[PDB]
Amino acid sequence: KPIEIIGAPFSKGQPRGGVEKGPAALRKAGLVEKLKETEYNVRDHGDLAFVDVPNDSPFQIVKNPRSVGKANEQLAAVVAETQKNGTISVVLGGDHSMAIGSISGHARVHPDLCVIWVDAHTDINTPLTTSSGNLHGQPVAFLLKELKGKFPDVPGFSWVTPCISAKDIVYIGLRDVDPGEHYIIKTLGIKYFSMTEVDKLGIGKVMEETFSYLLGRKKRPIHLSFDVDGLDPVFTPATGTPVVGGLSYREGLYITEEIYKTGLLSGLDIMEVNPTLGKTPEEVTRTVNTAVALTLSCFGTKREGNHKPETDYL
Amino acid sequence: KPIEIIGAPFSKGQPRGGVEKGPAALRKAGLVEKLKETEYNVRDHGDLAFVDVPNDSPFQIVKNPRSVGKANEQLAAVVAETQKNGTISVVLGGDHSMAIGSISGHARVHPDLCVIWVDAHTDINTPLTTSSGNLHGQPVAFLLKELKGKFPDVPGFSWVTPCISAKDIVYIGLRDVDPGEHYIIKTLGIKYFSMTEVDKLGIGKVMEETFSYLLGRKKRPIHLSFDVDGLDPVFTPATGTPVVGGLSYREGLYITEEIYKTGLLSGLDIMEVNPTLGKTPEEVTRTVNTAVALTLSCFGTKREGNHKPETDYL
Amino acid sequence: KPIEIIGAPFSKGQPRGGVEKGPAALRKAGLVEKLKETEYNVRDHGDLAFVDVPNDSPFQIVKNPRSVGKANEQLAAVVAETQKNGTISVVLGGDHSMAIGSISGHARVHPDLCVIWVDAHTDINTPLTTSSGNLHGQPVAFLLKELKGKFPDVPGFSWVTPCISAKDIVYIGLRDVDPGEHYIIKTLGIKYFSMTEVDKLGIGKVMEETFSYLLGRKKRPIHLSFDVDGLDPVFTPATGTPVVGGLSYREGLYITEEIYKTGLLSGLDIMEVNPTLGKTPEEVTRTVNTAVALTLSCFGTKREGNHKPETDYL
Ligand SMILES: N/C(=N\O)NC[C@H](N)C(=O)O
Ligand SMILES: N/C(=N\O)NC[C@H](N)C(=O)O
Ligand SMILES: N/C(=N\O)NC[C@H](N)C(=O)O
Ligand SMILES: [Mn+2]
Ligand SMILES: [Mn+2]
Ligand SMILES: [Mn+2]
Ligand SMILES: [Mn+2]
Ligand SMILES: [Mn+2]
Ligand SMILES: [Mn+2]
Repeated sequence: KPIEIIGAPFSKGQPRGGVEKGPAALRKAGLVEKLKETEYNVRDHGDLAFVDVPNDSPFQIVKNPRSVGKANEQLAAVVAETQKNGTISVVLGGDHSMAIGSISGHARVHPDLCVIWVDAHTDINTPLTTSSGNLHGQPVAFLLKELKGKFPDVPGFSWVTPCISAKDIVYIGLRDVDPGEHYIIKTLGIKYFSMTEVDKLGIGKVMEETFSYLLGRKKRPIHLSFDVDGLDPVFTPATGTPVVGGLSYREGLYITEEIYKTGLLSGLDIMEVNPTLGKTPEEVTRTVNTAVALTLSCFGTKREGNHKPETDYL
Repeated sequence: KPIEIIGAPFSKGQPRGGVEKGPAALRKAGLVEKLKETEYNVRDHGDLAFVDVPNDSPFQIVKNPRSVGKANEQLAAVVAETQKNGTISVVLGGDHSMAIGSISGHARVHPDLCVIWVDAHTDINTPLTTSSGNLHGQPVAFLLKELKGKFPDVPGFSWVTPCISAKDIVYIGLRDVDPGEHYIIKTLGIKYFSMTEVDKLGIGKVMEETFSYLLGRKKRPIHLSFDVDGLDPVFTPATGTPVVGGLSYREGLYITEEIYKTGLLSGLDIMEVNPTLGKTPEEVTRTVNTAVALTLSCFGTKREGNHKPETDYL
Repeated sequence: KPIEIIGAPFSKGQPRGGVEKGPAALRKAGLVEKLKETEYNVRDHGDLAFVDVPNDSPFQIVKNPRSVGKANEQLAAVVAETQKNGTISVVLGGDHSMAIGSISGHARVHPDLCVIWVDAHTDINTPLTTSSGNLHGQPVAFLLKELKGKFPDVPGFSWVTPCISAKDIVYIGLRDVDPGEHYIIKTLGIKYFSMTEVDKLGIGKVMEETFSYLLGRKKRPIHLSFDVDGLDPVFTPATGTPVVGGLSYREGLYITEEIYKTGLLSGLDIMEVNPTLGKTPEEVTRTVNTAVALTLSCFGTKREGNHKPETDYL
């Protein structure tokens, strides 16, 4: 199977500058070379060039709506094209707002896809329920069908078409959810596994459930949108919004090892890695390495080890 | 429901100076303001003034028996008064010796209450079985009925009346128990979940069992005495007696999240936070924030989020 | 039961200098005195003096084959002697290559012994499958019967006799296994619990299984070869080959507490503690203290506590 890496150096989804550098650090860490060592054909598409929308006035509270809307429109086009060609897309991004376009494009070719969102946050705030007009916290709100029309139209997002419903998304790693978002997830009946459920059940059972919930009836393409802040700050410190009590390194790789085994991974996003937020060079290296580790795990690398087929090492 | 915060700046329960500053730090961290943001009515009773007993000679090996006996007798009076008024008491303390009065006062109004003791220690040493006359390590010994008369009367504690039996107390987090204490818990048949049981079962099953054990037959008021050293030193470093291999921040909140859900929390003690034992300002901030976190969790804050009733955020 | 501590200050099993100092640090930490406080008879045999083989040319890729072959031949003799006298041997080592002699000696007196290998690595590379001639990574390859003759004879190891088969060894903590090793463990059908299995099952079930697997049919002597790098670098940082995502302190002690309970522990190795690899004095203290902790756990110390028999502490 073919893999296509698409760089999304975008940062207008949030305050902190630096996330746009995420793609370069991931590559510098050898992400592409390491991927080629797996059983997949790896093509690197390179980073997308985002045209800055001049005079991008804030829509009420939402900031840089046009720059964010246009950047995502371009990514969706690119992701649609590669999905079309039967490849698995891998979006290396800046902030999580780029999930709008990643999933949108993906849904265009695979409308029956389901989403597994690993994040300490629900990123389901609407333009009206946001304490900060930061779009990297409102991705899911633009994608959900049940949220269509529950908020004014935002400049730059008219091209967006609600592609997934509340029954096609599973959250894993919740621990910092705003009141509005919590009202929305409870009201819409969305399935989630906050840290309390991870502690209660154990990551093993959590994965078991998330899958029977999403794949039981029909087997369908899986889109994994991974917010690096889903892990505890001790593992992925160089991120804009760290939250203590996160998932551990082990649990993160478990998640990715299990998603790899289903053979259904069709889309992937590795977001919020901000190379400039590392208090020490080591904190950035730690974060980058872990993100690379998770990506490789999604594509075969097993902690129990790997060996090439048809090769007699004896 | 009403909540009453009662500060117990006492430190004669142990050798290390500083725990008496515990209450001030917890408040400085915004404990009271944050509590008010919950669905409970919050009233701060302020800190109690403890009259120092002059010429407090040590009873054999027990140190400051009179200062400790009188400080507790006073707290018990205060806690009994607030419980009487139908409020949930919250004791912010110095050392754990103050549990004698917290639980005693509580038991006066709710004689059928059960106790969940989160501690790396059993604190069940008797005046005769202590290697150190430190009273912060003998609280349970004064409260247990089965231990009544198994040790000489100590100056300043004649007012104490054994209010709970070995079947009404559950320990969680044990890992540093003295021989005498271990002889006592095994002999008395006390129920406990040391770290080995937490590892074996997982915190989820642990909570499940501690409730069927204490609540299976009758539903009764729950008293949670929380020794901060129950969590691992990596989480609550600023404490007088840290023990490696402790409960994690996640497990701590789980315990508190589950105790909140029962709707039975009737009394609470957040002890051993010693603001002066932090090797770095960060180590004290860490400890204080975690203690505050656990308290807020005991009263509703869920990691999955919370939203106000009757409010349509859309 | 008697315990015999045998120091193996050897370091030619790998490139990093310092592991030979492991035994001295372990003793300095009070390992011997603390052991004496247990219910076992403790005898310190002292450290062995290893005669350096001059002009020890590398066998193809394998380095210091003769120095390593002779050092182990001597240890095996010593371990055989003590096992003979009905004592439990405890090898405080440098690098893990010394497991060749520890287990070999042990097997001579107890041929039906089984092995539980806690390591982040499989240390089952053969002289032909190593990327470095480092012998600390090839111990199991010299001990396995199914690997006999699958590699050339190495200078200094002719005395070695394959004493255990693929069905008598269980690995716990795997996460860094080379392709050749992974081919070998899969091909030979060896039983293992890599970190993914630990995350999936939980350490509790893992131990349960390792025992029914190795002890289900017959009860036999247990040999525990503990590579300190089996625990996460956060716990045992002072080691030559640290690997993130390891077993936790808690899980380490669980393993040792469970092995103690079987009453079958017959041989033990506490390897790879390198006092010179600690970035800070604290990192070395941490590592040394944990290694001592695990050892004491193997011999009785329970986290729930301990009390001497026939003694009425009341
Ligand atoms: N970090 C983050 N999401 O990823 N924060 C979400 C928070 N609700 C906000 O609206 O800004
Ligand atoms: N820290 C602590 N309990 O909380 N230590 C208990 C120890 N048994 C002592 O008797 O002093
Ligand atoms: N550290 C370690 N084993 O313990 N490394 C094993 C690695 N296969 C090597 O062959 O050097
Ligand atoms: Mn996030
Ligand atoms: Mn996010
Ligand atoms: Mn304690
Ligand atoms: Mn205590
Ligand atoms: Mn190793
Ligand atoms: Mn090893």
